[PDB]
Amino acid sequence: AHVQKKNPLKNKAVLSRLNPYAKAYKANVKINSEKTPKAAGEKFLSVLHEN
Amino acid sequence: VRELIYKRGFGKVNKQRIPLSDNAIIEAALGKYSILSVEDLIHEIYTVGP
Amino acid sequence: VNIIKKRTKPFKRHQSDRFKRVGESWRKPRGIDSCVRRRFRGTISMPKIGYGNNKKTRYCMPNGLKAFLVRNVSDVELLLMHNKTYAAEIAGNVSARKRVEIVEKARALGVKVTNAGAKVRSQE
Amino acid sequence: IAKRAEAYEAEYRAAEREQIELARKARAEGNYFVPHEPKLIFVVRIRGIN
RNA sequence: CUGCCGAAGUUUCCGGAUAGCAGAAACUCAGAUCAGUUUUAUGUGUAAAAUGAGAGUUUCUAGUGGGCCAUUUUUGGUAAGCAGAACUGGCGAUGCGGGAUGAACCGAACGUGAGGUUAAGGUGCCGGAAUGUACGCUCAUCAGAAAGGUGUUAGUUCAUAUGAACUAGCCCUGGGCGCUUAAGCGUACUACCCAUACCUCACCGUCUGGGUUAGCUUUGAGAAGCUCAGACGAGUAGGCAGGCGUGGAGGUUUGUGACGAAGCCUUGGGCGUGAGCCUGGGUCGAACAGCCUCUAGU
RNA sequence: GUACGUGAAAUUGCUGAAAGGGAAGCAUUGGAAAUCAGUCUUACCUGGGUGAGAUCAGUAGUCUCUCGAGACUAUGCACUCUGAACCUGUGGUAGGUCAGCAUCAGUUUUCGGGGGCGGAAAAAGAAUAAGGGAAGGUGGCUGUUUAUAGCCCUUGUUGUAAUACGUCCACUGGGGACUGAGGACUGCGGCUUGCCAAGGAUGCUGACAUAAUGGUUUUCAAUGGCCCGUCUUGAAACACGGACCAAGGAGUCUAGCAUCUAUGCGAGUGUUUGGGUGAUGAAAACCCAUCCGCGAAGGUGGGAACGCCCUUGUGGCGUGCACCAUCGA
Repeated sequence: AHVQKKNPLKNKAVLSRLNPYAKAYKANVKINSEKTPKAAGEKFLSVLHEN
Repeated sequence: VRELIYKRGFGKVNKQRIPLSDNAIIEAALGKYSILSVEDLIHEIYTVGP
Repeated sequence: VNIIKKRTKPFKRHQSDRFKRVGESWRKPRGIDSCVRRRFRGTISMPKIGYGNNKKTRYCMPNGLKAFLVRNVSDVELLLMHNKTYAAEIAGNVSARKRVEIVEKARALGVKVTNAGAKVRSQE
Repeated sequence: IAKRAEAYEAEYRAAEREQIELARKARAEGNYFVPHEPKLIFVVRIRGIN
């Protein structure tokens, strides 16, 4: 049993053996283009652009 | 944390360096701690569980 | 499982080339300050268990057969069922008379003879 | 195991989102937020046995 | 001949008995204790959390029972160095890469191999690797790898664009070939070179943990067998184990031999990590051998 | 061929070979010359014909065993069989070495593409309506303030700009090298019983073989390597011993003691002083009389092993070895 060591990352079939989730990931997600609320304190900028 | 356990994560089964290439190995040793697969092993390590 | 050897060259004794009273048979140098025993660069090697060959290939001739020494024609008969792994080596003192009896019997048996052409001569 | 993987990924992504949102708010109203101290490090030996 | 384990190198009393280290056996426990460990806290010690490892006994028996170097610690020193005690490591039992070479310096500690990448150190040539990029400094007419200077470099400060006093660097004075806005120095960032080291695999062995019989047509019961898994591999003194070889002895091969024994030589072919072995050819001419045990002027 | 069995090494002479700038020497890697290793399509299967034989006869006898199992002797060659011999096939498949590509797997090194989230939600910048300002000053005239160049700063400014940086992708597309350990079947997964990149390499081909791949020898080329043993010394330095070859050559034999293990017997144990005996070496073996030697002179708990269970497991209830604690004697 386990004659060879097959890399879960390199081999997609061993990944399915270890990761019964890799079938459904969709890692990339659009969490932008929704009127991005530029967040920066004005006094934070004042102390940033000092000295 | 994920990549080290996948590519280089070897168990300690009967004081032997047994590779973790199947989910049955972890649960045979860590079944008592509700760890039953590699994802749980990562979660027990990354989140530092009990 | 092919016949692969970890080393070809023999292990000669240290300083065995310089002297003639010193035999080429490997003798472990026990000299207290012996740098060649101390494994320095430019020295010779030394037999180690790390040099052993594959256990499924030890005693195997380069063609895959293991030599088996047959004295008489009785011995060549028992290689009936290992002809694919053993080769009937004919002993050095077996006379040319029984030497043909061994080769003709072994040819029909199907086994391989290693020194089948010694002391004999063919005639057509 | 598959469902436990769902919860773990959701927990990880929520934790990252919370930390990013925590810093954005502090930067927005000017207060300074210190992130929580990590509990896990990975040690690598670099010097031999001599 | 190979394989495994492998110190001590010295306390302490006193030539020794101890001890210690290493083993070898017998025990009892891992739900029990520990640690050249670290914390917590009570008053640096002590006591009670983490990190790891199973831990503790009794018996009997080899070897050692020096030092050198380095670190440090001090005391005095004493021309000056230094000396004197200690302190702790390394070598010593230990090879390899680097340091031009060089036992003490920088790396790294060793089965046989294939690939990969590195450490220290290096990339002008010898020399494997950029005559890399950016920025300065160095001019030596001995470079380079206490001071002075009509010596510079950058300058600072103070005086009124010029001087003085200064700040500091460097030069001058007091491994080879070569290198000179370097192939020198100094900083930074890329890229590359390579170790007996690190990774992945193969193989040999060692130890450890298994599996295996109403021996199931997977046949793999020399159970002293076959099979599976993992880690490991320096070595003196020394301890343990398995083997190879010589003469002869009882058994055996219904063994070999004038169609050529034993021996001998030979750049013939093989086998074994090795001690050793088997064989071809040439000489040779009367004996000899494999196996299980016995034995020694081995 | 009487310098007479075999005729080794040192050592010397001749010849052939290569090599030969103050050594040689060996080790790795090859090359070259010289030389050996080993070569094999051939057999298998199938088809028919031809003659056969026999372990076959809708067959007959003997022999040794235990009905039938062998060895045979007649007789026929069918019924099968002998892939049996030949003709018939010109049918079908073709044993090692070495290179080639492919689809894969493990270990990798190297170029890419596409994207997510994060950072002053980069900063910038362009774009962008102004104002102000000074400049190293355009125009006007060194001084000057947008002109007959404009710039900078400040807002304003599109916006959620984009880039970069940092990080992730169970996103993807190529290049190259080194490995094939294992040998039915399991397992674990995915696709959909089957199939697969999932418990380790298999295909397509060629050439060589009737030489290639190989090995050995001398030599050369590049990299290397201070004489061995002893003793000394941390270490060396050393000082010793070594002209070369062959043969000889050094923990042995014995009594005593203790230890460990193996064997036989076991409150026993030991024939070999001696006697009996031994026809085939008879100094062996085999047998035992009288001594003699050496031995011989209770409770408590922890415990190995086992049983009963019984909420089982957990544990309890026990029985308790060796032994250790305890009280004991």
